[PDB]
Amino acid sequence: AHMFMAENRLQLQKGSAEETIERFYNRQGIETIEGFQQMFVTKTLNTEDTDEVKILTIWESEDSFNNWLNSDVFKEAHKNVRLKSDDDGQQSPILSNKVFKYDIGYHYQK
Amino acid sequence: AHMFMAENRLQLQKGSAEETIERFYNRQGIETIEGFQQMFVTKTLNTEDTDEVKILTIWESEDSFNNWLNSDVFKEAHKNVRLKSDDDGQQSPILSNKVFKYDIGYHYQK
Ligand code: COH
Ligand code: COH
Ligand SMILES: [Cl-]
Ligand SMILES: [Cl-]
Repeated sequence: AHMFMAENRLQLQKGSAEETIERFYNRQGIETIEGFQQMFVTKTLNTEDTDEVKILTIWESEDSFNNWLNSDVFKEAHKNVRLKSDDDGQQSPILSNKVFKYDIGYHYQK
Repeated sequence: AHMFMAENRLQLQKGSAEETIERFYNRQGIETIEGFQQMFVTKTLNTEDTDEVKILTIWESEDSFNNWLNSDVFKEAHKNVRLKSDDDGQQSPILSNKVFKYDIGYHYQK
């Protein structure tokens, strides 16, 4: 059975990557979900006009991720999150997000 | 100083993801580079008319990744690799590749 990866890709106002990444330091319940394995928060290195921050989560299965998506802890973690496009999103540097999903065909860990 | 991620993104002809992923099962020395931590090989779940396979490598530093790029094992691992557009690559299902680089601002493993 294959592991699974979900990515949330955040398009951010230029210069806002660091303040955004720091919002992820404190866990808000994902660690309680059966099948959750790893989380990475990355800044893309490039010369673009907007920053890019990605949240990669690694799971035992896609079903495990879907259970998290349906969970109270997902909703809790995202309670106060806004997009710049939201009616009350004036202070948000997050222009948009897009979700990508992946089957993991192979993994090696030293 | 942060962990570092490099991605090689393979654009593949439709239906060739599995045969391409299986080429990565056999280690060819990347694991011997100081600073190498993890490798993932993923198939993107989408409805597009090309397959997409991503090779994600996780490192203690960007320096260690560059050291691997410059190594004899990188060259040996890739010596027989061709793109379809190469003179001797007609049967290769690999259409193109693109490299992406990321600073890891946060990591968690359960
Ligand atoms: C693919 C998975 C996924 C999705 C769909 C998603 C949906 C969205 C989304 C648009 C719907 C936006 C704008 C954000 C933005 C954020 N998410 Co997520 N997030 C996701 C993965 C995560 C993860 C993982 C965490 C940490 C959860 C925890 O329990 O620690 C998170 C928490 C956050 C945080 C930090 C917590 C806070 O500020 O209180 C921000 C900012 N976000 N996320
Ligand atoms: C960003 C990192 C990176 C780059 C730039 C890169 C450059 C390229 C590239 C562009 C010319 C192409 C078409 C490929 C395609 C392949 N690479 Co890489 N590869 C990379 C990460 C990897 C990794 C990691 C392995 C396994 C190495 C090992 O030692 O096990 C690999 C090995 C392979 C293999 C399987 C080994 C084999 O069939 O013998 C294919 C196919 N490839 N790679
Ligand atoms: Cl997120
Ligand atoms: Cl590759």
